[PDB]
This record gives sequence, structure tokens and C-alpha cells, in this order.
Amino acid sequence: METYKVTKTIRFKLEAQNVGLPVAKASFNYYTINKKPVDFGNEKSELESRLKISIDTIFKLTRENFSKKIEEAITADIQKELNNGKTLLLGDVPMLGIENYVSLRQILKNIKSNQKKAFSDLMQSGKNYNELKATNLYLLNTIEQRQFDNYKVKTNELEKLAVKINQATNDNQKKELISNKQRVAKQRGIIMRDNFATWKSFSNFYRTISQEHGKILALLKGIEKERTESQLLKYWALILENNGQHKLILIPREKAASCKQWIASLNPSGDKLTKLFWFESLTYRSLQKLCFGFTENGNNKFNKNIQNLLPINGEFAFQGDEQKKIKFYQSVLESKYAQSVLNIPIQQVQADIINQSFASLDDFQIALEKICYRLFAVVEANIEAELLKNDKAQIFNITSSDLRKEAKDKIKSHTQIWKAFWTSENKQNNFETRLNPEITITYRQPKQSKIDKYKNNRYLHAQYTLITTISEHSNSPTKILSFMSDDEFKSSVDTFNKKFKKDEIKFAFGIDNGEVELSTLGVYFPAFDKTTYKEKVAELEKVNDYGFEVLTIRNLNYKETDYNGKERKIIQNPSYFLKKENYLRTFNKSETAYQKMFTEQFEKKKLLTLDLTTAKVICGHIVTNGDVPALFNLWLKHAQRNIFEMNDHIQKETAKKIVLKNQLDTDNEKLKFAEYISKEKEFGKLNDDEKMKYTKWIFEDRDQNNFTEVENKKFKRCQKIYGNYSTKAKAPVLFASCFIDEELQSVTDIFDVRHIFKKREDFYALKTEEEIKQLIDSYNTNRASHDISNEELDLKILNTKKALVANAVGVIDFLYKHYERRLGGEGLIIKEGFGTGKVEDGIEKFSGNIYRILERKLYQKFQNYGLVPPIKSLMAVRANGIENNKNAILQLGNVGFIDPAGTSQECPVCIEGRLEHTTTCPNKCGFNSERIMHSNDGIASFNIAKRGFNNFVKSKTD
RNA sequence: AUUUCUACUGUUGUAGAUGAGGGAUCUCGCUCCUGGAAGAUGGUGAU
RNA sequence: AUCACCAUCUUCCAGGAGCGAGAUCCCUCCAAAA
RNA sequence: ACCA
Ligand SMILES: [Mg+2]
Ligand SMILES: [Mg+2]
Repeated sequence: METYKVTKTIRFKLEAQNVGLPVAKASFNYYTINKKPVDFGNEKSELESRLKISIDTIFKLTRENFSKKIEEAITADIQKELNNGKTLLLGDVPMLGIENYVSLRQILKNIKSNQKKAFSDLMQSGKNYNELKATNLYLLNTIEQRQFDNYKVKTNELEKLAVKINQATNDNQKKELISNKQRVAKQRGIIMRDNFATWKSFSNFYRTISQEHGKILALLKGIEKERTESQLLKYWALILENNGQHKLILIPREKAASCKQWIASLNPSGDKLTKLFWFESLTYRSLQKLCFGFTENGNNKFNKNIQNLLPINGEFAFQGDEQKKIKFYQSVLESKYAQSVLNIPIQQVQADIINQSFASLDDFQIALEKICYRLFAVVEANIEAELLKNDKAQIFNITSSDLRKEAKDKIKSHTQIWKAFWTSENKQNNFETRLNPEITITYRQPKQSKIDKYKNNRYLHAQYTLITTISEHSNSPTKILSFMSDDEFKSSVDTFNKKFKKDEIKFAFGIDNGEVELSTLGVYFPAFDKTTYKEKVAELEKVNDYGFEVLTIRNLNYKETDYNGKERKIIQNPSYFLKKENYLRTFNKSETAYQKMFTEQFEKKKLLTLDLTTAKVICGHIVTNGDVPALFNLWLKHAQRNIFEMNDHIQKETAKKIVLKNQLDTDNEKLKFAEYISKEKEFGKLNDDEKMKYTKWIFEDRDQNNFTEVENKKFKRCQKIYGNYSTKAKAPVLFASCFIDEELQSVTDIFDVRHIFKKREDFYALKTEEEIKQLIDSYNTNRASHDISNEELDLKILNTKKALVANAVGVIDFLYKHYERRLGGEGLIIKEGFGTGKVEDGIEKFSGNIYRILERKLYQKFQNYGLVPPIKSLMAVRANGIENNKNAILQLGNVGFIDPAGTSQECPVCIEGRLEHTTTCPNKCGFNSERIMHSNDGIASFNIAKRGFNNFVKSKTD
């Protein structure tokens, strides 16, 4: 479909020849080397109008509710300060320069601080409830005496603990500390955090005010920082091409004036295996700065002339008429003065801009940029030394790994673009791929943690890196988002959604997000929907013509020895067994050997679904088992974090102890865990005798026990973290228990239990069972959270969570291209709209959920094709899910969202039936998922796609 | 062994992904500095 | 036997700054002729 | 919707 301009930041390496922190920044265009700060006059005068507040309108900035007395008290407290003619602001901003101003955020902080100061003194000193009710602490007043006593019991207990600790000796001191920290201080803090209603409400109100202020604080901070970021340009840059390779020349502005003049006299003499390029261009965004930029001061010499062309002054004169603006700009280019100082190609502009007529301003911008962008070329004998002599030019070599290897046709995309920029054909499209006129250089020190311990390596020595920005699709409409109001982004999305047409779409992808399979994919086409069921079943059965072809590894332990005697395993890197050259080179085998190995090790089949947990693209084939290590790394990082966050990390020693286990031993531990898993309601109501049968139900094999209807009545309704915890489960679980007593006798105070790891089958192909030794070294009580630095422990889960998404986006894009080059039309990506309420629950249950990251990476992927609009504030548009509506659909470009109700069990053909088991509908229709889907778990994704398609077309009917 | 990340890894390096810099608000874990309160212990003064 | 004070010491609370993890968010990345 |  029709695209729009897109930007990316690509970088290379530089090798110095003649001479992180910004060592240098440069601009190819010679006329942006003396920049001046942007004209933000409007926004500065507009944001002050949002800062100012009128006292009486404060309480309507929040959803919270305060009684009238508290409202009056707060207003009185603020008025106490607003005397002497001060004016109130939503916050303090030293950059705008306001004075005699009073910050509301500071006052809200102070009235909270003073009261939390007085309340502690009152509670500590030993006053009474009636004394409290007579104080001026209007926030803490009116608490139930029950809470007051609940708090003072802990206070006095703590008091006791204090003097106990002072006269301490020996290991006793360790058992005291924990009892002081773990149970008393934390419980007391939570009591006041989550039970004092007015306190909670005021905390929420202050939070909302603080966030609101922070927004328009960040905006203004960026506005100010732009004023100083734009003074660091000093160099004019050139690219000297030779023998098919580029150099990089930086020349200071002290000499650019003479250097360009000298270069202008060079003779263009074809190709001699050496060229000295230099860029020139003008843009619409710069003409407005030229004409209506800083006009109020009157020193804009471009407005000492040209005024006759004006209607009165200032860009606001045009009132917003596109065709008056177009004509004024054409006249500006038509003026005698403008052509005397500008450097545009007068002939082509005159024959193609001034004389023409444009339908809209977008085309005027496109034509101006298209015709004003030039890439010159000159050549002369040994043209390197004159620069070093006359102009003191610094010189680097631009390089990278892909720019030095023998074979080509297999090269990284970010190098593909740079290779494609210089092609001759690209000069005849008017530079569709554009290299923007500003670039930067950075210098990185070596890692001492690598030097000391140490075989080529990046980090073993310093590096010079070049960062450049490249704009693809330079001849399509532009789109920018700075300073748009929140209500304009939604309108932008709605307008951009109009491009799609009802009969344009031809298929859809449905994606399901579980927790045993982190995600699942399925494909739907309109051809599946025949009239009779007998036709639907047959249409589905033709898997050979619809589904896609996938390879499955047959033996994950297979290994082979290469010529060096080293051994290699298939699981770690299958790409050394699928590609031909790699196998024949490394293992020195013959053609027949390769054919036999390929025919014996890998199975292949065509299906309608998949399982994105481990699928990967290897040498053009989709391997369903090509990415086990990336899943193991995630299931290991989750456990390593969990077993480190349940310790304690105070400086002073403590006796908290924790251990790993395969099963729980003492009934205290089982009773603690069962409580950790169940809902507080329907559990505390559970009889103290049945709390043992519940443990037997959770932790035994369920085969030798005669559990009655109680299981459905009670056990299955109070469980909120589902799973299988038996000893013979498919993926046996591995536990961590925490206590203090030395030997864990049958009567000990265990005060935490959790389930850490899942022993997924086929993890043993990488690591033996004993490699829980790895899961432990990352837990240690003595460690202080402040001390722990990177490169000795790593708690990050972001990278290991982006790895799986990186492997899944490849599969999804490959399938999208495959089907689009067969059906002739674009398709929709459908996933259910959980919103924000359920995303947090999903994170809680596992903490490695991939939903939001996968969505945020699909948006990044599919923008390049021009299929979703630019995104500014994602939470603005949705902020929530789609519930209780089985027809609605939320659309961002080609990415849809729907309600997930009743999708995971309905039969694709019979609808009314339910298909939780046997892979055949109980209604006895012809449906049978044996030869279609990888398992019975894919039926959700299919449905997720199905409902995604039918609804979308339904939206276009009117 | 990489502009950068992940799995490998040296007879041409291999398979997937890649928009980077600086900053704002909030939640959780910790440390140093200054101030307030409760209190343990040796000593000194006093009625 | 009681009351005031000096000094070492324990805990909790408030404010300032810094480190580690997660969530939401923002701006910059093309201008000038004497 | 997440799951012996
Ligand atoms: Mg689902
Ligand atoms: Mg699922």
C-alpha cells in the first residue's frame, strides 16, 4: 500500500588516520553548520496557560472524593500561603521565569509530611484515642479505634525490640534483627498504607497532581534543552570514495569556506576509481524558518526584503488557506532577491515548480524536497593531500564486518540499505533512499572486566562508532507528531484507518497468548466458509493447499564431530546442519551423506497452526525446535530473580535462610504454600480439618485417594494460580522454602514458600539435572542491593524477553510475505484486547509474559511496509480491553483487537459444540483436528482469526 | 569472533532481529548526610 | 532513696542526594549570506 | 481468558 517517510538510525565503525562522549558531531549540508535554536514561541506562551490554576478548580483535577470539611481545610491551608498577592501554579518551573508564584505540588507534599511527622510523635509518646480525635491532623483523624490499637501494639512491640537489641550478644543478635525487620516494621507500614482510607485517597490525589505536573515539566525541559543542543556543530563532512570503499573527511568551519571554493573549480572527469562527493539540499521545513523565523525582533534580514509579497506580517496572516500559502511561497522563489542568495537548480525549479499547480501542500513539499536534493561528484588525481595540507582535514575509514567479507548475497539489512544508497539506479529515482545531513561520532573505552580476565573481541580495545540517520520512502507523505494534543492522535488513527478497503483484505492471522505455550499462531481465509457443514469439513481438510510447511527435529541429542576433533550438537545451532555449504565444509562429508542426514534427521509437514515458543527461521525453513535455548534462558532468569528477591539485603547481618527442594517435607510448608496459592475468600472459610484434605488434593497423585464432590464444590473454586504440583506431572516443579530455624523440625516457623522452576522436558539436552547449581549462585542474603553492580550479577529480564519476540517476528513476517505473494492482498493481524487490567494479572502469574512486548514489536515491524500509523501514546487510544461485545473490533492500521470470550473451546465447524478433549466434536460432526493443527490447543488461534475477519468486514458494510 | 542483541564460534564466520541520544513521573530493594522522638548503660551534680 | 545533667549506645520517623529492577511518558535528529 |  501507499507508504510514508520513515527514519532509522544505522551505525558503522570508524578507523582514525589523521588527527559515549560526543567526540564530534557534523553536518554534510554546508548551510546548517551555523544553526540557530528553533522558534518555540507559541508553545512557551501556550503552556503557561495550562500551568496556572484558579484555586477553586483544584478538586476537579482528580477522581477522588473528599468530604467538605477536608476540602475546606485544604483550601484554607493553601490560602494561608497565597497571601501577599502570590499566584498559584500546578507546579514550580524555573525555566519559564515566573516569580511571586506558589507551587501546589509543594504544598500538597508539605501538609502530608507535617502530619506524618506529628502522628508518629503522638503514637510513640503514648497518648490516647480520645486525645488523637482532638488534634488538628484532619487526614489521620477519624480512623477506627480498631486500627489505632492495631498500630500501637506493633509500635510498643518494636519499642521493646529496640532495647532488646541494644544489650545483645552472640548469634542471638541475628534472630532479633529479622524479627524486628521482616514482620514488625513491614506489617506496621502496610497497615497505614492500605487501610487508612483518607490517607490512601490523599496519596492518590497527590500522585495524580504530581504526574500531571511532571508531564508539562518534561515538555518544557526538552524545549529548553533544544536551545543548547544546537550549538555543537562545527564540521563540514565529505565522503571520498575509492576502489569501491568510502572514507570520511571532517573539515572545520574555519576552513570550509575556502575548501568549498577550491572544490568548486575541480573538473568532473567521469570515473577514475576516486571521487569526492558533497551534498546540497533545501527543504520546506527550512523555508518557514527563513521567512517567518524570529520576525518579531525585526532582525530577520530575509524580511527586510520580500515584504511586498506579504498580504500585516506573520505566518498567521494566511488564516490557514493552503492555496494562498502555496502561491506566496512560489512568489518567494520567484522574487529576484531570493534567487540571488539561494542555491537551488533554478532551471528545473522554474520549469517544474513555479509554473506548475499543486493540489495540496503535501505535494508542494514533496516536489521541493525531491528537486532540491543533489549529490555532486568531482574527481582529480591524488585528491587527498591538499585537504590535509590546506585545511587540516581529519580522516577516518568507514568500515564494518559485512563491508569486508568475501562472499555476498547474505548481508545484514542495515548494511543492505547503505549498499543500496550508492547504486546508480537510485540516482534516477530522485534519491528515494535519503541520507539526512546530520551525523555523529562516539568513542567507547574498553571494558576493564574483560581486559583483566583476558581471541578477537570488540570490548578488549577502544572503538570509534559512527551514528547516521537514513530516511526511506523520501517521496511519500511525511508525518510528525511533536506537540500533538492527546485528542488529535485518536483522530489521526481514525483517518489513517480509512485507506483499507473491504475487498482489499484476503486473509487474517490470529494469535493466542497462554502460559504453557507463550503464544500460538493460526491463519484464516474466507474460502473456509461454505454453506453446509459437509462442505466446511472438506474445505478444511485440504491442508495440502492452504497450510504452510514446517520442519521438526527428530532427535535433539544428535551430535557429530568436525575435522578439528571438536564435537557439535544439533540443539545448540541447527544452522550448521541445514545449510549445505556449512555441513560439507565443517564435517567434510559428501553429497550423498548430506542427503541421507537431511532425510533421516528432519521431519516435515504442512499445518494450519504453529507454536511460537520455539519456532525459528533457519536457512529459509521454519524449524519448530530451533530455539529451545532462548526459552531456557527466560525460564532461568525468572527463577534467578525470584530466588533473589525473596531474601533480605540490609547491611547489618540477619539469619534468614532459604533452600531449594524437589518437594515439601513438613506440613507447615504445605499449609503455607496452599495458602500462597488460594484466594483469601473461600479459603479462610475452609474448615481447619479440611485444610489437610486440600493439601492432599494439591500435592498427591489423585489416583489412590477417594476425593468426593468437594473438589468442585470447594477446592476448584478457591484456587487462583493454576498448575500441576504432583510429583509425576508433565513438567515437575522445583520449590524454594524460607525459614530461620537450623534443622527444620516438625514444629518450626516457616513464613514463606514459593514455586520457582518448571522442569520442562528436553531441557536436559542442554543441562543436566544438577545444574540447579546455576539457579542458586544468584541468591545470597549477605549481598547489599546498593553494592551489587552489573557484570557480576545480572537481574535484567528485558533482553532475554526480547529474544523470543525477535525469533517470533521473523516467523510472522515470513508467513505474511509467503501468503501475500500468493493471494495478492494484504491481511490483518488479530489478537485479543485484554487491556490493562489483565496484563498485570498475567505478569503476576508468570512474570515473563510476552503480550505487551510482542505487540510493541509488531508495531515496529509493520510500520516499514506502511501498514500502521505512527504511534505517540499507546495508552491514550485503548487503556483497556474489549469486553462483553462479541462484534466490536479495535483497529490500528492492519492490527485488530477483539473480545476473547468463548473462543478456546468452541468447535470451528459446529460452533455450538465444545471441544476440550479428543480432538473431535462431541456432536459427532465431521470435524477432526488430527491432520490439521499441531494440537488441540491451536483451536483458539483459529477462532481468534475467524472472529477477527468477519467483524472487520462487518464494520465496512456501513 | 558482531554498528548492537541472542544461540554458536574460527579453512571464506554462520541463523534470526535491529531508531539512537538525553530526560520526566510513579512503584519496589538499599546506602550516606542533616533534623525530631522513645529508651538502654557508665559517670557527675542535688534534695 | 529520688531528681537534674554530661557521654557512649539501640529502634522508628521526616527531608536531601545517589545506586539496582519494572511500568507509563516526552523532545531532538535540514539553514544562513557578507 | 490463564490450568491435571
Ligand atoms: Mg487466548
Ligand atoms: Mg494458550
